[PDB]
Amino acid sequence: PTYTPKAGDTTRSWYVIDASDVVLGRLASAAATLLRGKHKPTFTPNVDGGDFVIVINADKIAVSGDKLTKKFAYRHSGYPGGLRKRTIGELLEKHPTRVVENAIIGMLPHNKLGRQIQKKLKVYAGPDHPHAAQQPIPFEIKQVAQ
Amino acid sequence: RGEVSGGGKKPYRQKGTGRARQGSTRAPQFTGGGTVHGPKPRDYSQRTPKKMIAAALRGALSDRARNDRIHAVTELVEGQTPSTKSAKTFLGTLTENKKVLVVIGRTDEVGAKSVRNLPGVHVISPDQLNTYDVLNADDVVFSVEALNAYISANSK
Amino acid sequence: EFPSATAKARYVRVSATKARRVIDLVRGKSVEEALDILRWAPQAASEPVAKVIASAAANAQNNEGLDPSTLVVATVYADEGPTAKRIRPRAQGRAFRIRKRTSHITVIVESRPP
Amino acid sequence: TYAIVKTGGKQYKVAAGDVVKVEKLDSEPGASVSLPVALVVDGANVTSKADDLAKVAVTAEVLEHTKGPKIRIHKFKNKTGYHKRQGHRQQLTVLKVTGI
Amino acid sequence: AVPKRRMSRANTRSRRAQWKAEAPGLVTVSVAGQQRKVPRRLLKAARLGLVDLD
Amino acid sequence: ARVKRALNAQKKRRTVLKASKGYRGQRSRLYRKAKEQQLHSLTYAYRDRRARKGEFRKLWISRINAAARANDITYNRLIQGLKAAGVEVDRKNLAELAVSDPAAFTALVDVARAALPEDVNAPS
RNA sequence: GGUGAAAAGUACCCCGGGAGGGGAGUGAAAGAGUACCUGAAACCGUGCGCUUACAAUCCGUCAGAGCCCUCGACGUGUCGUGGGGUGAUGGCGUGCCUUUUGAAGAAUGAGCCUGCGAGUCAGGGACAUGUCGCGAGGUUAACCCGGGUGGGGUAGCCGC
RNA sequence: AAGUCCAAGAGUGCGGCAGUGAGACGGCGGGGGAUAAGCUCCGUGCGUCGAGAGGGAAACAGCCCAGAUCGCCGGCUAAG
RNA sequence: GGCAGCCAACGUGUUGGCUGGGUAGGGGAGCGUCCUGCAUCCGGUGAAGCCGCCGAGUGAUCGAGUGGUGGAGGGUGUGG
Ligand SMILES: [Mg+2]
Ligand SMILES: [Mg+2]
Ligand SMILES: [Mg+2]
Ligand SMILES: [Mg+2]
Ligand SMILES: [Mg+2]
Ligand SMILES: [Mg+2]
Ligand SMILES: [Mg+2]
Ligand SMILES: [Mg+2]
Ligand SMILES: [Mg+2]
Ligand SMILES: [Mg+2]
Ligand SMILES: [Mg+2]
Ligand SMILES: [Mg+2]
Ligand SMILES: [Mg+2]
Ligand SMILES: [Mg+2]
Ligand SMILES: [Mg+2]
Ligand SMILES: [Mg+2]
Ligand SMILES: [Mg+2]
Ligand SMILES: [Mg+2]
Ligand SMILES: [Mg+2]
Ligand SMILES: [Mg+2]
Ligand SMILES: [Mg+2]
Ligand SMILES: [Mg+2]
Ligand SMILES: [Mg+2]
Ligand SMILES: [Mg+2]
Ligand SMILES: [Mg+2]
Ligand SMILES: [Mg+2]
Ligand SMILES: [Mg+2]
Ligand SMILES: [Mg+2]
Ligand SMILES: [Mg+2]
Ligand SMILES: [Mg+2]
Ligand SMILES: [Mg+2]
Ligand SMILES: [Mg+2]
Ligand SMILES: [Mg+2]
Ligand SMILES: [Mg+2]
Ligand SMILES: [Mg+2]
Ligand SMILES: [Mg+2]
Repeated sequence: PTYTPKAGDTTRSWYVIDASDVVLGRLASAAATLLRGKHKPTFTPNVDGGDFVIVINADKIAVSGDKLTKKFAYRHSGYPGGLRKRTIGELLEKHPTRVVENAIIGMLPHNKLGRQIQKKLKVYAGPDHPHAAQQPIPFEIKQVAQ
Repeated sequence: RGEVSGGGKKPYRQKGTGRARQGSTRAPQFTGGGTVHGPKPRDYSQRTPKKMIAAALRGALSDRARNDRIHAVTELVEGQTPSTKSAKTFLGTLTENKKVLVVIGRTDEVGAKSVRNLPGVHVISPDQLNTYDVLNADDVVFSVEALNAYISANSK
Repeated sequence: EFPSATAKARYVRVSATKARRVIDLVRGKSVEEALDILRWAPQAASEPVAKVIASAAANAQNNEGLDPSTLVVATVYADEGPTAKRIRPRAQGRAFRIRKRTSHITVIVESRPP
Repeated sequence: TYAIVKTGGKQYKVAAGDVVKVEKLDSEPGASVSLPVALVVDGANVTSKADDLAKVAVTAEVLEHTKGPKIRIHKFKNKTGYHKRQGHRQQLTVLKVTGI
Repeated sequence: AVPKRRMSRANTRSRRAQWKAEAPGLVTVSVAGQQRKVPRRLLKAARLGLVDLD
Repeated sequence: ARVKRALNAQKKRRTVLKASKGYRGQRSRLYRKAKEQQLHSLTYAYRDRRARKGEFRKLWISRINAAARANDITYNRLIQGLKAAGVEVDRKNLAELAVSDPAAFTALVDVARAALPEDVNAPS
C-alpha cells in the first residue's frame, strides 16, 4: 500500500524569503508551493505537511507594467453599491503586506485545508521579523534546469 | 367490479375536490373493490385422442409386465364372507410393496370389500383401467376373470 | 451494579413530550431532591411523574429493603401510549382531527453509596 | 535487501518473509515459484541494468488461493429503465517470499 | 403561507430542544422542626405558615 | 391460489436497507429513499474504481517530482532518462523509493541523468 | 375475529384519591394479565461508543488521520493475508418517475411505513411456431354405458 | 479483378413478433426571411445527440477525442 | 486474471479466433412466492414467521450454516 502520513510523521521547517526586487507573482507561486508542501516526497493532498514561510521586505515587491496604477483589488461589503476598489499602488502604501498576502492566498486551494495552510504564512513589510527563535532558513527562488 | 354490491354512483365530483378522480367505490384499486382477472369457474378436461389414451395404458401395463409386477389370482378370498385379514395375508404372499392395484370384475363384491380397507390398495374394474392408477401402483393383481375380460375386449 | 426497584405508570393521560419536559429536571438526582423539584415545578405533568418516582422509592423500601436516603433516580423515561382520535368541526364543513395522547412512565431507582 | 518483483502485469516491492497478494498463478499451495525482477537494492548498491536483473530471480512459496472483495455493480441511467446488476470476485494467489 | 418541504429530523430536533423547563432554585426552611425545601420567593410565607407543605 | 406478497416482497427491502446503514436521515430508514441513494452509491463506486487508478498515479507522480527536484532533475527528464537506461520500475515503486529509501532513489536519478542525451534540446 | 390445555382471570401485603404499578401467588410459559397467540415497518424514547460550534454539504462515493471494539501470533504493546463501528481532511459528484428534440430542473407525480392495486379467461374460433399420437388417412359432436380420469358413439369436419 | 472473409455478424426471398411515423444541433449545397433568429422548409453511404458512459471545452444533450464485458495501488497514448 | 455470445477446430468439453454501450422493441435463459400429483426427509430433543451473526452466487437472490425470539408445521426432487 502507498505510504500514508501517520500521527508523528510530519516535520515542519521554517523558511524566510526576501521579497525585495522579486516579481510579485513569482514570489507568490514559490511561497504557495512551500506552504502546500509540494517539495516534499511525503506530500499527500489531504494532509498539510507544508512548511512555515516568512516573507520579509514585502513593501519592496516588484510589479511590472502599469499594474501599479491600473490593477484594482476589489471588495464588496454586501450592501447595494458596496463595491470598493483600491489600486495596488494605493494598497502597497497603506497595507504593504496585503498585496503579497492576497497573491499567495489566491494560489492556495480554496477549501478547509487551504485555510489551515494559510496559518503558516507570515509576511512583514520591513527587513526584520520576530521569529529568530525559529531560526528560519533563507530560501532563494531557484529554477531546476531540464 | 360489476358484481360487487353497490358502487353505482360516482363518489364525488370529477373536478375541484383536490382528490384523485374516481368512478366507483368498487373500482379495483379500492379496498373491498372488484377483482381484476381473478379466478372464474372453468372446466379443465382435455379431449385426448382415443389411440393416445389406449397406448398410454398399454405402455404402463407393459412396464409392469417386464418387471414381473403383474400377478393373476382366482379369488382374493374363499367363500362369500368378506375378510380383510385373509386378503392382507394373501396379498402379503404375492407382493411386499406398499401400493397395489387390484383389478376385479364387477360381481366380486366379497373380494372388493375384503381388500377395500387396506391402506395402499386401490380397487378398479378392468373396463375402468387407466394409466394413472397403473403407474401409481407398485404391483397389479388381476382376477383371472378380469384379466381375461381385459385381454378379450382389446385383442379381439 | 446496584440494587434497584422499578415503578411504571401506564396509560397516563398526558402527552409523552410534556412528561419528558418535566422528567428532564429530575433525571440522575436523588429521590429526595427529585420530589422537591417536582413539588415546586409549575408544570402539570409534574404530579404524575412525582407519583411514579415515589412509588418506585416505596417499592425499594418495602419490597427490596433498601434505605430511602441512598435512592437516586438512575433511569427515567416516558413512552407514548395509545392515541384516541376526536374530530373538531371547523369553518365551512372542514372537520379536523384531534389527538388525545397518553404516555407510559418508567422509573428505576438505585441504592447507591453516598 | 529487497527487490521489485514483476508478476501479473504488476510490480511489488518485497523482501525475504514478505506476504504479497498477486493475480492468480497456476500452482498448488506449497509449490515454489520463481519470478522476474525489475530492481534490486542490496543496502547501498542498486542493481538496475537489464543484463544483471536477468541473472536474478525471486523465490516465493504459494500459501493459498483466495478471493478478493465482493464487488457489486449496479449500472444505471435515469429516465430510461436501464438497470444491470453484476457481481465480481477476483481470484488471487498469496505468496510468501523466501529469498532474493 | 405553508411549509414548502418536510423538515429534516435534525432541524426539527434542534428547534424543539429549546422547549424546556428550568428547575426552581430551592432553599431550606425549618417548619414544625422538620427541614423542608421551598422556593426563596416563598421563604417568608413558609415561616408564617401560609404555604401548604403537603 | 391467492398469493400474499409480503414473504417475497420483504427480501429485497432488507438487502437495500442493510446496504444503506450509516446513511443520513431518510436514506438510512426508508426503503424507497435508500433505494434511490443505492443507485447513486453503486454508480459512484463503479466510476471511482476506474478513477482511483488515475488518482494514485497522480499521487505517485507528485511524490516522484518532489524527490527528483530535490536531486536537481525535473520529473519529465527523469522519466526520459529511466526509459533510455531501460529501467522498468513503475511509478508506484518509484514513489515508494522516494519516500522509504532516498539513497536508492538518488542512485536511480544518476542512472537516468547519465543516459540522457548530451543536448536534450537537439534534433533526434 | 385468536389469553390459556384448563379461568387455574392474579388471595394477601406495599405506593396511589383512582388509574397504574411493585412484591406474593396460578401457569409449561404472564417474553400468555380479559389493553391478552406470533408481534414486522413507519413513528417516539432511554443508555453506551465515535463524531460535530471558521462552516457553503443531491447528503453519497473513492482516498484517509485519529479514536473505540473484536479475531489471530507474540508479550508488558505490536504486527497481521485480518475483520467491525465512527470519521477530521482531500478528490469526484445536478434526486427518482413520467414525458420530451432536450429536464437536477423553477415541467408532471410522490409526506412516511405496512397491506392491497393492471395482458386474464372462454371457444374442436383464426394465423404461425414447438411437442406428442396415428398416417393416405386423421378425428369424433351430441349422446349412451362406468360413483372417475374409462369404454362406446360415423352424423360431421379436415386432407385426397 | 482483387480485398475483407474462425465475419462484415453483409446482401436477397418468404414467414412469426414488433416499435417508429413530434426529431435536435453541427459541417457542406439551397429555398423562405432583411442573403436576421438558438427561425423555418429541403438535399447530403455527412457527423453526433436521441438511445452514449469516459477525457477535453471553467460549468455546458447536438463541438473536439474516444464507443464503457468485469477486476488491478501496472504501462503507452488521443483531444487538450 | 475472471465471465459471456458467435464461429471454428478437434475431443466423448476443452482449446482457439472474433465479439459483448444501449431507449422503443424482438429473441433466449433463470430467481423468489403460493396451491397441488408422486417420491422422499425434518419437526414440542422446538416447524413457520420475525430479529441478528457469520458467510455465499454473474443477477433476481441463497444458507439441510448458525444464535435469539417463537409455538405446529415445514423442507427437498420431479411434474401440474
Ligand atoms: Mg344487495
Ligand atoms: Mg354496478
Ligand atoms: Mg360512471
Ligand atoms: Mg371483494
Ligand atoms: Mg371419449
Ligand atoms: Mg354548518
Ligand atoms: Mg431520454
Ligand atoms: Mg487509464
Ligand atoms: Mg411461549
Ligand atoms: Mg395492543
Ligand atoms: Mg402479543
Ligand atoms: Mg471547528
Ligand atoms: Mg464553492
Ligand atoms: Mg465540483
Ligand atoms: Mg417542449
Ligand atoms: Mg424519445
Ligand atoms: Mg420537480
Ligand atoms: Mg426544485
Ligand atoms: Mg403538461
Ligand atoms: Mg406533489
Ligand atoms: Mg403523423
Ligand atoms: Mg412528421
Ligand atoms: Mg427534418
Ligand atoms: Mg431550429
Ligand atoms: Mg450514438
Ligand atoms: Mg458524453
Ligand atoms: Mg507518457
Ligand atoms: Mg497531440
Ligand atoms: Mg471461450
Ligand atoms: Mg448489450
Ligand atoms: Mg464495447
Ligand atoms: Mg427494450
Ligand atoms: Mg421458501
Ligand atoms: Mg415444551
Ligand atoms: Mg405454509
Ligand atoms: Mg412450475
